[PDB]
Amino acid sequence: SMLRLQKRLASSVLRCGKKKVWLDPNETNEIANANSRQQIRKLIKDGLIIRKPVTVHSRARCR
Amino acid sequence: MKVELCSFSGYKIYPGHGRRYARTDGKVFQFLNAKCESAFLSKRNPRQINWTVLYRRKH
Amino acid sequence: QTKRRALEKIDLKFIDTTSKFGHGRFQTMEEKKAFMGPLKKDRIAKEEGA
Amino acid sequence: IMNQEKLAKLQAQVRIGGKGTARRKKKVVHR
Amino acid sequence: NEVVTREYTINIHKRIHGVGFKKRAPRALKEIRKFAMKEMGTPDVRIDTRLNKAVWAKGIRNVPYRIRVRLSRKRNEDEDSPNKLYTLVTYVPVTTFKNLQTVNVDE
RNA sequence: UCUGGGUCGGGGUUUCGUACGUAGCAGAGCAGCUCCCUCGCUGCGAUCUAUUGAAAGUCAGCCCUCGACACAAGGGUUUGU
RNA sequence: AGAUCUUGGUGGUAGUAGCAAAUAUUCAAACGAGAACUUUGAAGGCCGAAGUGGAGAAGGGUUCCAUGUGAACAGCAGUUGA
Ligand SMILES: [Mg+2]
Ligand SMILES: [Mg+2]
Ligand SMILES: [Mg+2]
Ligand SMILES: [Mg+2]
Ligand SMILES: [Mg+2]
Ligand SMILES: [Mg+2]
Ligand SMILES: [Mg+2]
Ligand SMILES: [Mg+2]
Ligand SMILES: [Mg+2]
Ligand SMILES: [Mg+2]
Repeated sequence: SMLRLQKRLASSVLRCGKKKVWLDPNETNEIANANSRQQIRKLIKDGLIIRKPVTVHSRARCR
Repeated sequence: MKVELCSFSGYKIYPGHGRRYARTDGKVFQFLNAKCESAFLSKRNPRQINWTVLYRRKH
Repeated sequence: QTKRRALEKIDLKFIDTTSKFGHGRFQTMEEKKAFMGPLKKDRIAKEEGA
Repeated sequence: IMNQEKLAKLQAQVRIGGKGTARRKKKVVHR
Repeated sequence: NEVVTREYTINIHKRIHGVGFKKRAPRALKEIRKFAMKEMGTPDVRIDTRLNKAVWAKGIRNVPYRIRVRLSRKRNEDEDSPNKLYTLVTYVPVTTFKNLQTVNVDE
């Protein structure tokens, strides 16, 4: 239903921002049950939460 | 059925079209439209503008 | 109608048929064709169907 | 193992975005 | 039939002309949905996200002039809805729009 | 209706000004490769030339199509000397 | 019956003025009776390190954090909330 808590916890576990947290839209219900950082940790290992890569800011044009 | 004129771009100007420019030096030009006129006023060379007659004849 | 402005015979010399959808500069299609010659659209027209 | 039916649907799940986004690595269930 | 699918091209430029900058792209999606409601007769029109990406590909004000879509009147025998049929509209990539008709497409 | 009107496509007009790519013993030159060549070829290089009045837009309140496609004898509210 | 009387209540105005400072939203899905506003994902944007970022002092005082509700409040709405 609502994943405001899980996005906040996943950010803290991944040591990234909420910008870079990817909660799988297919497994909304599975993520919704994870109400603790330990269940979040297993979600990240299993692949239901992915830390997205940094937005590209290339310096090739400057180089 | 009047005199038939030719522009800065070499195009044929039918009566009732375009403008006429008489400089102080005594020479008179006729233009077909403000595109051709402002090209001439900014001293652009018609031999380097591709759609101009003098370019087509040159190349 | 008694003034000389009226009862004056009209004798036309020329009727403008240039394009009014912009700054038209050609009276007819045929005048435009003779001035510009064949174009790319007409080249492939004479090339695809021969 | 991979067959044609498995491959054609695998292309969908690994794509989680448009051009220029990282591909999905895995989706593993474990109880 | 009534599960038909067809391939159209839409002059977005014609339907957008006159809309302000900050509303051109949103209007293009309201015009695309309004288009499908006309050529398919359905009120339920689902717009594919890859089509929404193409509409927003060049930003909010520099909308593409022409788009190639594919209307698909599928069946909504999935839940209790007033509309028994919906039109899913997708995005067809094309390199040229010259001599492109509205073609019926088989399944 | 002896159909109609739409959406595309095509043609016309028109706007700007000659697209991408490819080719050139074109190009200020520069950096390499010479058993070599007896006068050369390999790269980088704004730009120039041809392809190319080309490319792109063009009614949304421009003109004409008869080409493609689907759609249109359907809905609701009322009205009597 | 009056005191620009006191207190309380109610009208027209009037479904009117107005809900116009700081560029901007869109598609799909989920839960849900109900989605312009909630959540997720995909886009397009903004702040642009003298920030719309991360932390404190004063001041607040429990607003913090979970779960639940949808009466009233959040000048539209809300499945959301200080
Ligand atoms: Mg005019
Ligand atoms: Mg047209
Ligand atoms: Mg009294
Ligand atoms: Mg009083
Ligand atoms: Mg008002
Ligand atoms: Mg207002
Ligand atoms: Mg900025
Ligand atoms: Mg701060
Ligand atoms: Mg809170
Ligand atoms: Mg309210």
